[PDB]
Amino acid sequence: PAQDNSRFVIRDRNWHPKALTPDYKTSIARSPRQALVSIPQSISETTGPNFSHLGFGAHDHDLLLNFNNGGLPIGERIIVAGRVVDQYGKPVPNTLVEMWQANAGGRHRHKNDRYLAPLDPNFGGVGRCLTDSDGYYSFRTIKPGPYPWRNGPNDWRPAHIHFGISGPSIATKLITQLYFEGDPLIPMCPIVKSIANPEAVQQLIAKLDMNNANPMDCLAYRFDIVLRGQRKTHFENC
Amino acid sequence: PAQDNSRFVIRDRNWHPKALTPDYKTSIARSPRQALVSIPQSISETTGPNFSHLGFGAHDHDLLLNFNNGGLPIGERIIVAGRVVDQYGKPVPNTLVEMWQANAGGRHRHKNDRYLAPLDPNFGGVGRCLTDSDGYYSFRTIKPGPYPWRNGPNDWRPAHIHFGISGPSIATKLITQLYFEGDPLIPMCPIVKSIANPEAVQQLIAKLDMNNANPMDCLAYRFDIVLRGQRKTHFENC
Amino acid sequence: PAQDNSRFVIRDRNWHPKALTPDYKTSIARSPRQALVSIPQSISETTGPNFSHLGFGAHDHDLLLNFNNGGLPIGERIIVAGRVVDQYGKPVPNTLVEMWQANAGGRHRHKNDRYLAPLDPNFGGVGRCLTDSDGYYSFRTIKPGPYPWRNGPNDWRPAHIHFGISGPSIATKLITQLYFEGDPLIPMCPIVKSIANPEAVQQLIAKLDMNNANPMDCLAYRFDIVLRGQRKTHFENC
Amino acid sequence: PIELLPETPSQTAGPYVHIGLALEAAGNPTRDQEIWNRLAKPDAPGEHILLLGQVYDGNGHLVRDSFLEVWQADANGEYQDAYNLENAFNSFGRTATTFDAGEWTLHTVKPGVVNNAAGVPMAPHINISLFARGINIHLHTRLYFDDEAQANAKCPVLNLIEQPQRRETLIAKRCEVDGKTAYRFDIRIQGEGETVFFDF
Amino acid sequence: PIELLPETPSQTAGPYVHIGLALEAAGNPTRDQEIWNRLAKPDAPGEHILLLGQVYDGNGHLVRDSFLEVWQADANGEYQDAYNLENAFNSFGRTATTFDAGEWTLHTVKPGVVNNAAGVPMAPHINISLFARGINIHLHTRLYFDDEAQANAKCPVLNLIEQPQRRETLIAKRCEVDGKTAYRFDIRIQGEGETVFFDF
Amino acid sequence: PIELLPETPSQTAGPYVHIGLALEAAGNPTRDQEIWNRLAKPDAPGEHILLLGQVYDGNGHLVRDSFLEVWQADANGEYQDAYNLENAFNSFGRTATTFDAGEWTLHTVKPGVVNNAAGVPMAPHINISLFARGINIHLHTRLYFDDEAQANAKCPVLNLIEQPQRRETLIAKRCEVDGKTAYRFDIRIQGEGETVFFDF
Amino acid sequence: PIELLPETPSQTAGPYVHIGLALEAAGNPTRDQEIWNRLAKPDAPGEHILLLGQVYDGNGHLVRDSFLEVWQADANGEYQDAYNLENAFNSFGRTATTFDAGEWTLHTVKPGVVNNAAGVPMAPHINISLFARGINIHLHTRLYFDDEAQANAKCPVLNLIEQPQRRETLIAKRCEVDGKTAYRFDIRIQGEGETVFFDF
Ligand SMILES: [Fe+3]
Ligand SMILES: [Fe+3]
Ligand SMILES: [Fe+3]
Ligand SMILES: [Fe+3]
Repeated sequence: PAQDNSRFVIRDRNWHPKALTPDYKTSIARSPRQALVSIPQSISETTGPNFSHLGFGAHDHDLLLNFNNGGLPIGERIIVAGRVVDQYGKPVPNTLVEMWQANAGGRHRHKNDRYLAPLDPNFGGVGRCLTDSDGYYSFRTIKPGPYPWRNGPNDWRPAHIHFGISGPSIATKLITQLYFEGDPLIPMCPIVKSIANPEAVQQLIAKLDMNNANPMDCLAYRFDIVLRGQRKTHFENC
Repeated sequence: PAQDNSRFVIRDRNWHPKALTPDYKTSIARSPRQALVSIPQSISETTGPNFSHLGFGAHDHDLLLNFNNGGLPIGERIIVAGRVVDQYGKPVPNTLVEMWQANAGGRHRHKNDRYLAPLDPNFGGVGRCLTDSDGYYSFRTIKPGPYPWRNGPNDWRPAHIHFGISGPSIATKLITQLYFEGDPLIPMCPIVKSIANPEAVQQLIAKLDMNNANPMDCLAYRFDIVLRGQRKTHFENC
Repeated sequence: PAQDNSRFVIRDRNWHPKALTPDYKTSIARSPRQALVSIPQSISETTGPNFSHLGFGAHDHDLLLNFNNGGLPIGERIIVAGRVVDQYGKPVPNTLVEMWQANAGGRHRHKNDRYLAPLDPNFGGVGRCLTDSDGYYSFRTIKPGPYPWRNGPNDWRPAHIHFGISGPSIATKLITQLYFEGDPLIPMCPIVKSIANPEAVQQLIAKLDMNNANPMDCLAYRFDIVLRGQRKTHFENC
Repeated sequence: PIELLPETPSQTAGPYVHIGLALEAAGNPTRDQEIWNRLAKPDAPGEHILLLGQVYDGNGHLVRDSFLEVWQADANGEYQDAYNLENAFNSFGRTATTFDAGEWTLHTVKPGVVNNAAGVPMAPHINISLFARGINIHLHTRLYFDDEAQANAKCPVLNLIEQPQRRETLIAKRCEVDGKTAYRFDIRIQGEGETVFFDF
Repeated sequence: PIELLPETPSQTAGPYVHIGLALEAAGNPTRDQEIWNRLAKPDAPGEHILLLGQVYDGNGHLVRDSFLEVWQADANGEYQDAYNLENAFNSFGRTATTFDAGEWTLHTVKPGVVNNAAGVPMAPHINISLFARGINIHLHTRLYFDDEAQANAKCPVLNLIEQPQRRETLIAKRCEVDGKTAYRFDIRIQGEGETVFFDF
Repeated sequence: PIELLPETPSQTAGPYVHIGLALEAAGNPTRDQEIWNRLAKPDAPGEHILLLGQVYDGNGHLVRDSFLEVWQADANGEYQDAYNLENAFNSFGRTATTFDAGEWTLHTVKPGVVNNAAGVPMAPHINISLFARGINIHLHTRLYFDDEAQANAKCPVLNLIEQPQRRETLIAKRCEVDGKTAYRFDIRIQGEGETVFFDF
Repeated sequence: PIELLPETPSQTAGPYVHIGLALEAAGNPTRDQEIWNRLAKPDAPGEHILLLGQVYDGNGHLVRDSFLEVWQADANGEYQDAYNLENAFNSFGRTATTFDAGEWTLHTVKPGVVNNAAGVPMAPHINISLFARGINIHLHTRLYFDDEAQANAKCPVLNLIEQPQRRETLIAKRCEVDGKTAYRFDIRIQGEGETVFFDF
């Protein structure tokens, strides 16, 4: 069983996007109008599952091969890798990292995607992996294409991949999106603009990583995710 | 038959790339060591074919359909359009514009391309079109992927499409390459760096054009090409 | 036997000196006119000698004493020390560092040095050492003086000491020269000026390190060396 | 003041969350091992319950693309953190509501009691995180049980909510689905009867 | 001084130039109408010739990925600028050298004579533009004929080249291929015997 | 993009490279232990050979202040990394051309076969790095054997070179010197016949 | 990206919108020619109808200083663009709610069917633009008919609205006023029952 020996740095809700960001339409009816109630951290919040024993398949992190129907996906081969650390800079080992995305052309393999771009018969779109002892993770995939959506009349999502990260506790779990360095769609996307401070937008742009690329094969991008800092409890109930 | 009534502005060979740019390897054995001899312009240089009567097929400018093998190419649907003008800003009507490129993943449909990324069964890679009365041209295609090549050890070409443009005379014909706005591969490519002045590099970056995009369908980029200015002859042989 | 588990970051041939640098006269006939052929890294390029069992004398890093004809060399007694890391900032333990330099006068103990500054009978000019578990190396020596050379009619090399560093492979082996903080000859030498970016030059300048000096005995300089980055192989032949 | 590295910012989970987190549900083939809605296997200790709810938006309409993560103590009141598809009890699970399923369901045992940091017991509760399109950062809530009125009346977390009618929104209603004991927890995101959401 | 808009910069045509300009040659299916190497059809007026050459680099090796565009007057010395695949003569054509073909060939008639801007006649010449990988901006040259020595000796363009041995490089050599009259124009890009290149 | 710390820039070894690195060839006393030109003690496995060559500059003059380091597999295709002066065989060694010795030599064994990163065998080669005054960053080459013609035609490395003639410059011609099997391998730095140099 | 000149920004029409645009309803003398609420002269083709409605604010109070412009196809599904006061039918017209007339009206004909950009028929609708004090940029809506239930279920436009209840706010309820066929279409700007407004 898990022990309450930890506390997590309180979230900066001005750094993160707000609930109501009206330019992102769906958020109008999907956000609480009352205030969040603040609660002290107990063992219900500071513990969270550990996924070390989860049975991972050999290509779980390898989107070029995990779906495969006698073939290779079409599109830019890329490795996306990085490191998971907390706010104090400590690595976060054996953490679950999940990701999903569209194909090269912007189509998602899901019933609700009605978009004209076709499905790629050799591409699924999901991956998972556990971070190593040093907090490193990595996947290989194809760079997604941008896509249109019904928000405003000619709104287009920039290329991105979605990410989920568990971390040490349920207080640390996060879902986010990586974007790619230099995409002129970035500054225009209302979901991206839901983040008020531009330095926070920056933290989501995965940067081109030539030192990690495989010469004559695939490019690489680096994306480092930082989770709430974890500290030991001190002076509590005196 | 064509008449000698025109002169063309002399080329700025410092604006254009030089012949010998050693970081681009092949250029070492492919460039003249003697100087270009300078010749006055005669009718041999100031006339050039007109392609108005060339028999264009219906999808010649439409790379989403011109190859087609019961299908749609995979990758970012884009319209690339622009205008052809001379250095004085005059439009260049009924000009031949040709282009070619790789597929979404960086593979060229040509025997010499040994690259691991696969061929897309619904994609060819060539297009042509004649500019309208106002100098406008346009095509529709998929955004090419970047690709590796044997120059240096981990050199990658940025996404581009090649362009040829005839113009009014053989003195105006040009072959160039369009790159896409914000591609972090641009500043690193030795072929791009063969152009010494950064303002000349800029003239090759096709910019994201949201006003020209088809909502819920395809994005657009704009690329305007400027050919040598054409003037009427004045005070010649007195 | 050695195993091919590593890959080395590609060198930047725009940061290092070019092979042809005309002011450095001797490079004109000693440089390839053809382009370097890139090859993929294999076990032949990724392994290298390990000098852990070579048997160093007790005084091989000590130039004040390793030549000794019952006397101390004349000149500024200095300790030169530093650390060898890779481009990821990882120390490089147990590597061989070798160095050679002239005497306090600019004379080298070699038959071709016909310079009028005399030999110092207690000074040889060579050392070698192995870095430690943490990447540290160290020497005791006398500050070399500048000497003239037959390049331009009044050229003088700044004081320098030569270093050869093996690293983990032959892909990392490197020969460089360390220069001394504020020597006004540095910006004037064609051999230094063969390095085009001045920041790259800045990395060759050893800094006076008072924290490491021995009071009443000898000054110290600090020189750290950065060897090509080493990473594990990932996603190779899938 | 002292600044740490800032936290990567949250982004909505979007309409396609199921493709990476609820595979069956996006109507896609699964992997050998998935994190899903059965927290307890039939031979696990405690009282077996079935939970279900529906998710509402501000206009009183169903939210059919939501995805929920839950965290709970077992029956003797301990957090089983080592996830394993062989264990009889996992404290963690995941469920979703789909265009097909307007409703989520979770097969678990009623949790035991745990103390807060100060040593005071809390009433039985499931911790819940909610994600969906239009939600930029996920929401935190607690599901409590209606037949645990005495423990609920003294819980030091429920008491942090100022207004009493607001504490009610957190209380799942005992009911019966296929004659098997169940609790209904409906979530109202916004509006009249908005569910309380937390921050910690 | 007065500045006009600057000219889009040139970029190499690259190794894959054939995919967009010499379709057959990239070994790809063609379109109904292509700009190729037959400038004259068998019933066109003038003397029919066949030209061919090879392209060399600085090391004496063949350039097998080159692409050439040519422009020439017909037999009565007029530039037919209206391109049409039905005309008996087009003044423009295009040819390439391939890994298969180390050599380019062009089926045309010997051109007539044209005057320069000053009224002085030029010797018969084909105008040539060359493109290939490693060439950043294309090269300009003129192909002259060796059996037109008198006209060549007075051409006001050949005379602009200072050194006489350099004028030679521009002179195609009369020969016979399949017993049909031919001229050989080899191009040396760099080195010993470098072909003269122009700027205008 | 992602930027790493820069590598320390290279500098020429200079004319006095010998004093730090070929103590004998500078005519200075040696130390107990030196890295030199004897890779193979005479009782090591494999076929014993003697290598020699000359190094020319672009004017065809001898470079007599040059320094060479070598790396090669033993006779079984294994790279022996632990350098030790007591092993029968070491995979590293150093050699030099002097004002006296215009020629360099090395005593070793023909290397057996190694595979490349894709598992494809390369032909027997010795890796060579060449440093001298006038060379700002050392030059990498490979020495291959003329009696290995077949393995040489299939080599993934020798086949990365476009031009067949340029492959010939990495090929050492077999000879004999005092009844002992020898290969001559001359290096031309620049010019007619330039040896091929590599980047990796 | 590519940047165009900006559109001039919108501003509220304000309380006195009537004086520039509903001269009669401001109680000011008119001009010979006014754009008004009679689209159909009584002898035009199609089914003649009377439209009316009220406009509420978010507090449920009547908006009595409001101005409406309309655009609709004739009875054959054709948009008549040349405005002329002599045509039997015009596709444009204007109407207003006053301190006196809390209600607006329009005399016209039920519009026939038009296709959308993909060739798919939309159900009969009238496009409405609503301006008043307190509205910074006018609001676009569409008026559809309750007796056209089938065409309404297949409309590509009414089907772009996610929630079925919200489609009902664009539906005008058929009634009769003095023996003449009438539809009531009320607009709720804000709040309970808010009419749907569009962007295009
Ligand atoms: Fe998405
Ligand atoms: Fe290309
Ligand atoms: Fe020196
Ligand atoms: Fe006003």
